[PDB]
Amino acid sequence: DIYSRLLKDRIVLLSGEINDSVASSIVAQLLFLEAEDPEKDIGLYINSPGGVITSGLSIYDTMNFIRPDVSTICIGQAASMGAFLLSCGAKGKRFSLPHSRIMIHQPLGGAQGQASDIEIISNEILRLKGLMNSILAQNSGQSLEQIAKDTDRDFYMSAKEAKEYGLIDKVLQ
Amino acid sequence: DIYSRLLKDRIVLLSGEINDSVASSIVAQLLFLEAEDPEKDIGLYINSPGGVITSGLSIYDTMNFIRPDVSTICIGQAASMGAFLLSCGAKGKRFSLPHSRIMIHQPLGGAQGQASDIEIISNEILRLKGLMNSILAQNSGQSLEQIAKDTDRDFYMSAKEAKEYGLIDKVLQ
Amino acid sequence: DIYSRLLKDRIVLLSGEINDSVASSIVAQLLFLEAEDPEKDIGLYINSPGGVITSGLSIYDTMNFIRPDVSTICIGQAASMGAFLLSCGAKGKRFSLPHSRIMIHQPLGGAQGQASDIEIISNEILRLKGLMNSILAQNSGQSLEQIAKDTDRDFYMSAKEAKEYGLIDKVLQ
Amino acid sequence: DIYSRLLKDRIVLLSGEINDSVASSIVAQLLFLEAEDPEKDIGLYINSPGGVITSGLSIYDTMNFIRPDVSTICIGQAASMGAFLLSCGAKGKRFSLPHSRIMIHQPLGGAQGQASDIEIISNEILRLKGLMNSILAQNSGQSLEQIAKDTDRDFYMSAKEAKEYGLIDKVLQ
Amino acid sequence: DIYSRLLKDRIVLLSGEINDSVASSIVAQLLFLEAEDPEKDIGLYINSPGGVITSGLSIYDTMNFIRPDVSTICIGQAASMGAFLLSCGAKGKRFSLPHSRIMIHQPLGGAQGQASDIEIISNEILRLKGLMNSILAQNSGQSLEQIAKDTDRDFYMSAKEAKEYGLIDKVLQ
Amino acid sequence: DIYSRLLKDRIVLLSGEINDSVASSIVAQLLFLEAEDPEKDIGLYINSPGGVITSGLSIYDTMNFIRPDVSTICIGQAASMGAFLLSCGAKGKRFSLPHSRIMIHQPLGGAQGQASDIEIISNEILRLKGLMNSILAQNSGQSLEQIAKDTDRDFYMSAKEAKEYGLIDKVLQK
Amino acid sequence: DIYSRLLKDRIVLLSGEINDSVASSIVAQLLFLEAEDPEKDIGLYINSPGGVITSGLSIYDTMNFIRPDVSTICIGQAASMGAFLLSCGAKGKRFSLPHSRIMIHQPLGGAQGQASDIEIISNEILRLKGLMNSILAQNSGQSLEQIAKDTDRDFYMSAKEAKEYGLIDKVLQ
Amino acid sequence: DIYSRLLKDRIVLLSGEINDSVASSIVAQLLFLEAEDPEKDIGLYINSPGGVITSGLSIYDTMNFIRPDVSTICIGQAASMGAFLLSCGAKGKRFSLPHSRIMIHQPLGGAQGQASDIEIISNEILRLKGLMNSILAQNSGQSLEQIAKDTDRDFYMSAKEAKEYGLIDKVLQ
Amino acid sequence: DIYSRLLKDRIVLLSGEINDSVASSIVAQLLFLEAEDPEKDIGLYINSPGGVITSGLSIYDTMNFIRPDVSTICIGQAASMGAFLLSCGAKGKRFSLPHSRIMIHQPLGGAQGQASDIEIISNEILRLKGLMNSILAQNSGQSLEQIAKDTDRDFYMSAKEAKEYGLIDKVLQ
Amino acid sequence: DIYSRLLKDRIVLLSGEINDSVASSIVAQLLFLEAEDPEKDIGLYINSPGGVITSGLSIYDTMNFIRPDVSTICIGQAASMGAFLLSCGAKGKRFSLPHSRIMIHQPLGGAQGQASDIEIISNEILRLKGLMNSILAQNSGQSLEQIAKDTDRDFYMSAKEAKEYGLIDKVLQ
Amino acid sequence: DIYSRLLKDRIVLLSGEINDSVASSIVAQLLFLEAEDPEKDIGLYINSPGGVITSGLSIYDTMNFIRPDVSTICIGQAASMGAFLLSCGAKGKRFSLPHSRIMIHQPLGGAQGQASDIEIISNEILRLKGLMNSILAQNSGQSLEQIAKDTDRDFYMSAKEAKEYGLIDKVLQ
Amino acid sequence: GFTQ
Amino acid sequence: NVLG
Amino acid sequence: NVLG
Amino acid sequence: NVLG
Amino acid sequence: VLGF
Amino acid sequence: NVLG
Repeated sequence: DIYSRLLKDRIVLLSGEINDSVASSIVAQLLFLEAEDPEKDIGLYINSPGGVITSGLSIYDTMNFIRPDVSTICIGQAASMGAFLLSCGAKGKRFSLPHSRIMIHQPLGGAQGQASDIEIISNEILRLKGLMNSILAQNSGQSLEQIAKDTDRDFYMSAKEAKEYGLIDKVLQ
Repeated sequence: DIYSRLLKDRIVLLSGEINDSVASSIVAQLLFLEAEDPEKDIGLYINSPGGVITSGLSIYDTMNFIRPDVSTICIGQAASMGAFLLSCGAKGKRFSLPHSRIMIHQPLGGAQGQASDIEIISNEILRLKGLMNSILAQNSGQSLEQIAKDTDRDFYMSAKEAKEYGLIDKVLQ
Repeated sequence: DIYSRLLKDRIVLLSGEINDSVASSIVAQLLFLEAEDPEKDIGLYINSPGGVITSGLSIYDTMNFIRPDVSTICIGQAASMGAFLLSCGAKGKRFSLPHSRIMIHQPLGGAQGQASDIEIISNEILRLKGLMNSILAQNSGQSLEQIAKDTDRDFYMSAKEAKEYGLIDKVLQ
Repeated sequence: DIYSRLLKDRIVLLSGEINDSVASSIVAQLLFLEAEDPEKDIGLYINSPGGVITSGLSIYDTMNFIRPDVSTICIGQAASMGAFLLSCGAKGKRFSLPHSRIMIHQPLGGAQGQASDIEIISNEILRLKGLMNSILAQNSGQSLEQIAKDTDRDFYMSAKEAKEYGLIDKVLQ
Repeated sequence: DIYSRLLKDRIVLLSGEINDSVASSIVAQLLFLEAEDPEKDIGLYINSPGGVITSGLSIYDTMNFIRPDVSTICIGQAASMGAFLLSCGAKGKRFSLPHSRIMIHQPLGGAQGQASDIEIISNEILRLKGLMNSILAQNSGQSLEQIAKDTDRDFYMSAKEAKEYGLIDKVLQ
Repeated sequence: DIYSRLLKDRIVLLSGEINDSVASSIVAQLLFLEAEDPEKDIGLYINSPGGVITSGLSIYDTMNFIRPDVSTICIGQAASMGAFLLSCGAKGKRFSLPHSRIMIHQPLGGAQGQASDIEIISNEILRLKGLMNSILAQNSGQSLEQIAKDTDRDFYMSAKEAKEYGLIDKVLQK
Repeated sequence: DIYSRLLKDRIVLLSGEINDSVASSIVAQLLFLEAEDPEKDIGLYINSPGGVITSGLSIYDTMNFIRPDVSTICIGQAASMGAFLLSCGAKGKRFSLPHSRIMIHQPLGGAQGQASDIEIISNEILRLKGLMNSILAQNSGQSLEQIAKDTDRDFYMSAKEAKEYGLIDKVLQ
Repeated sequence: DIYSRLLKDRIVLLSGEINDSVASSIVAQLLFLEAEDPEKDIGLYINSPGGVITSGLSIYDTMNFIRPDVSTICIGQAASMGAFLLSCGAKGKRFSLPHSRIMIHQPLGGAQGQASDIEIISNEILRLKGLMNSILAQNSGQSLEQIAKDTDRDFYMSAKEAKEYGLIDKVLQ
Repeated sequence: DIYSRLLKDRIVLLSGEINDSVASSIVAQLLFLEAEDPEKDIGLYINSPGGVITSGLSIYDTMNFIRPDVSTICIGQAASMGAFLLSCGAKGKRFSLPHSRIMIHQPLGGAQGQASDIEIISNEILRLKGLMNSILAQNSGQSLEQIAKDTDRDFYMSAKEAKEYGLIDKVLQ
Repeated sequence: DIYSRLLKDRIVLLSGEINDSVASSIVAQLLFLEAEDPEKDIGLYINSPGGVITSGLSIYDTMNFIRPDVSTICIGQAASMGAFLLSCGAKGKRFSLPHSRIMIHQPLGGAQGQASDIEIISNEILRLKGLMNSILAQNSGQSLEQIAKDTDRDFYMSAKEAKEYGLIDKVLQ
Repeated sequence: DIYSRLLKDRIVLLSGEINDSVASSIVAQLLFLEAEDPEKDIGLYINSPGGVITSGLSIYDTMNFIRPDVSTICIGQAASMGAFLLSCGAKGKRFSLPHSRIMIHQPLGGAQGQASDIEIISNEILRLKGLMNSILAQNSGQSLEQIAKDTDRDFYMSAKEAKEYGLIDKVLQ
Repeated sequence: GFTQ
Repeated sequence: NVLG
Repeated sequence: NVLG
Repeated sequence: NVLG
Repeated sequence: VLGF
Repeated sequence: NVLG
């Protein structure tokens, strides 16, 4: 398994849409690598257009749950949850290749049913929106107010602008 | 045309799902009758499962917009917007047949997209929820809080119970 | 126009499935025939496998809403809500052709959602079960108990079996 | 496999919706783990939106049927049956990561056919409803009417709020 | 025909979504009425959720193209292009019934193909966005800045609020 | 009937996409009016996104065929074959309400099968492209290299710009 | 209708895909005009892409069966069976408008099943191919060998070329 | 793989419809048994309803291509190209089990498009008709015209009848 | 593995439709068989109806890319691109079994969109058609003009005819 | 494993459509080949019609990211994103087999929603168009404005022309 | 593999519908068992609702073809072709479990097309019908007339009843 | 079928 | 179309 | 058909 | 679900 | 794609 | 997701 071989070197690839099965895989590899060597860094390459929030946070937490530093490297693109995850990399160890594309935005979703259920779902999505912008501000050094304003609609950035924005630490030349 | 023959006696039949097309049709019959003679009562027979809220409100308002007193008679059933309309009939002229079923509940709906857009839709639906609740409370003499609590979930009742609640005036025999 | 010419003679056909639109067509005809002559009898020929309960009750209540006697004539068949309406004809005027078949049973339906809602729907379908068992009983010399037992499942009868059971008054020949 | 490499460490991952197939896999892993060392603890990581109740109940009853303690760790989310299972963890060993969401609600279902059969389903659903809330009160410390009142409509909460509510014992900060 | 009879009283009625087919019927009736009498006012009742931009424009211009004053009356609702047309009525003759809801927003559309073809569609929709915002600011008395601000997302408002925003002149009690 | 009635006033309405069934109706009404009075002008109201080239040309050729002058009025929009037809109205009789949108482009089509068949189609659509860039040039007063350049991709214009451009003669205002 | 008023001026409009249904209408119109003035000319306007071969032949044969002369005018386009019927017009009375398009080609068809049946069908399509090309040869003056060559694949021509070719007598202006 | 084991015993199974994929698998096995031992016999068991002509022809030819004698045994059925292949087995080594049925016929196919393309396909399939009728007579001893006559329509026959016809050499009792 | 085993003897099978998938697999096998021995001959057996042109050319160039002689053997059929590849076999080593069928033709494809794009596609496909008629003429010793003429439509031929035409060198009897 | 084996010889195959999944495979194969030996050339064979731009750039950056030179060889075709990667190989090592085709064009995409969102997407696809024409001019030696003009529409060319354009360095005769 | 394991004990499982694919896996298994030991009994457990005729016929013939006695054992059920095969087990070793069902009937099939072909298909199934009946007769001791009439329609029977009829020899306890 |  |  |  |  |  |  060309991927298992890379896992052998502490490299994990998070490619494509983020859902529960994709999150469980990433989380499983994250636990496996902490068991092998709790002290060596982990390289998490990201090329994701985003995905399910709770699945994404699942990866977010675990990253900060195990002992090893998890570096993030953006290849191709890091959109939505992908971007969020890219920004959660070990401070100082979050990178991006020269021509990557990073995009952050507000949560997407839907509700159907009684006014009460719609209201409840509406509130929860607002909970997530606030929660994620907040973590975004902390990771980039940007203010919550600024994150909220910039993510109202799809905000695209080049790798260089992503560094300048604080979502990432360095661009590999 | 029979349905047309009944319009001649000032009888309008509202049956089935309520939407813009059906609503327009009723409205046209209300306006026409008014033109014919603005003082003669009108009989609005209602057998409806409910439907589109803005569609129902157009019917509601047109019944009060015109000169003729619009008597409502519930046959088969009058649920949701159907029951709302039945209760908007002319005071003391809101009837129902002995074996009719009447049901009132909170609005139903859906929303999809950005958290921002979902919220605004949630607010708009909660606006109709409160607007219609206040109207049912007013129409029945019932309290707002009492109306709200009873329409949290589908609230069914007999023609006789409907009269007691204050939704109709008399049950015919 | 056929069906129309038969209306000038005061006969209305309830043929096929029963739903709001079919009902509206029937009550409209009943209302029209009354305006015409609140005296002469009305022949309600029935060949139906049944339909939506509330749709049926609206025909029922209307039958006994107008002044002219509503006699029913069963041709082909009267199953479920069909047999119900048959038995609701003017006591003494409920007929049936020799080879027709009658069938009575309990209500059918469905419920989806939260347990709280399924319970409400379930309670309402049961409320309609008892309601029709009672009316059915009264329309025949049967007891509420005898009806509740024979309708638990499809109960097919012949015309003569229908006369003796008490659903129709006589079988023409 | 990688999940297998984790099974050796008595770690079991429960991801996605719960059904017979998924449950079956969990039970087998629980049976295996204790049939490998009835003393060492088991770690049940959960990221699920819920699913079939009887499927969930088989997992629950197994977690207690075996001997080793089955601690529960919530990553990403634990909703409905997912949340139920999380709370069923070895008293004192129910954990959750920082940004995991937890959600409780009443059961959902359906029923079609004769009123008798709908009533039987409605009753069975209300039964499992009572059983669920009952077991929930015992796991959290909340009262039975407190739980019943809170599980009417989806009730979302942060890991922190779940620790306070008593569904979990600690949040791995 | 009921609708055709109201047309005789110079009433048109929009109702339903707006597309080329619907617009052409409206225009025809407007031109027709002008032929029958270029001095007598016209009552265009609107209950619409909106529709194709250019289709609505054809109605807007035909209104200002003919001699008779075209009053507008919102029943049920007037959203998107529906609200635009409501505000375009003859000054002093733009009305609504008490419970109608009015909603304005920005354009919605689609594009696919070469980056060049997409820039062209995006540009064209932007041109339509500015055109309608100015006309809308022009019909209500609001400044272009305020309209652009309030229509960025769905802006729902009652008939009263719509009157106070300048969209309509009076609300018939 | 609302449309039959307006037809009694020499008003013809072209609404929606153009296809054989729609052009046939338009031609039928055009021929009819000339049989009523081959002298009085005709009012062709257009609100269309375009359609089948062939079907558009039948309408166009019939407009010039009959004797009556055919004035065109654009309401809503006139795109592709719609703007082409609008620009074919009797010179000085081409109009547009103030908020209409006019759009012109090159033709669209499909092609499948053997290379030989694709070439035939390719050539036949190019022939139609050149023929219409000529009719447009002729109707607007623009050069043939200008029509070619502007119609390479979708070219949107407001009523005023369409007049400046030459596709219409006057923008009727409120 | 409009088409029925042109049928009063000896005008027939053959538009769209030719098939048994349409040919029956064209035919009936010709027979009808046969009934009326059997010496007056007929104006058959053609805007067709082609159609069922046999269907087209029913129109061709009928044109030559009735006594009235059938003038054919090509508006829009005349391709395949339509170019065929256009060329069958009365000698000297076959026209086209300046911008039409005329296209001729060989029959198209299909066959499935046993080798024997495919050969049977192949022979028939070949026969029809020979018949058609033969009539096109007579009609235009071209030779058999020449028509077979040009009709091998789609042959598109302007109104002028169509004249030079012999399919059309004159081009109106 | 069970089939793989039987392959070591030089047995090959041809079951179901023949197509390129299935044909190529048979060819590959025949080339493998060839390379394994070019002197020993190969056993081709056939149970097929037939299939693609060229696919069968590649098997027929590969059968005579390689050195090993290829016996054929019909089990179940050998119809169309299936019977054809059976008769292509090595002389004196064409077998069948007692209750197996053998059926022969003429080729089946399809043609769609211009008359010229249908002709080409028609000729090609007939060529394949004559070609295989030949090999059939050769293999059967039967004469061409007789084979031609008997394959006009599905010719069904018993194992004995296939033997008497010359398709099979012996019926393994 | 059957194919893996024949690959050992340098036998590569090209069966069925040709697209990028099968092309990259044949390409790989050929690259493999060159690193195993750049001297020994390779036997490429072709049973194909054709496929994607570029996919096909990938095989042709690879055949000439490597040093080993790539002999071609036709079993079943070789049509279009299949026949093309067959004819591209090492000079002197292009074979075919006795009952195989070879068919050559011109390229097929499609174009949709703006005149300019259809035109670009039409020129590309024609350029491809020229390219292959050239190679096809070069391989069979025919005039570029002859191939274009003979391949205007489907040209079928037996193994024998194929050799006489120059597409192959010998027919292994 | 045919593909795995070629991998051991530092051969990577890029065939068919390019998407996140396929990109993740190539990236992984490149990372591996670097760990394996950071100083040996790697050969990337490309036969692709193109695909997702970001997926395409992930490969591009990775190619430059790693230490080993990555030579590119076009075999079937390198269209769009495929032609882009081809031109991205190490200078002096960009090859193509004769008969391969190269095609470069501008990016393609789609957008739905509010004018604001369509504007955001259009600008973004335009950022990517400029970014790619830019690198394309840097790889070929062409001026940016020249790449922008010949790329406006699909630009097809042979290996030789591609070589003169500067997309590759040599055609492997 | 559980199934392969039971194969070492000479146990074959024929469960589910019978078709060529399933028949082939069975024939193969039998052929293999006779290889591994042409003298030891084979255990054929049957639970099938039946299937294709020639498919079961190949299984039946293979059973008497090999040297080993094939003992048939019915579990669950044996119907149509399944019952047929059960009765074809080695005399004295045709078994069935206590609660299995056995059913026999005449063959099912279909024809479509010309009457010549329909006739041909008809009497072909009549042939297979006769063959089957007769084989059942001589397997059960029943007369052809008895069998023929008992299979005119579905004939279900229990295990002990199956012994009485002669389809099986013993019912294991 | 047969179309011209 | 484009609705706004 | 052919549009544009 | 909820897409972040 | 374009085929042969 | 856009195609290059």
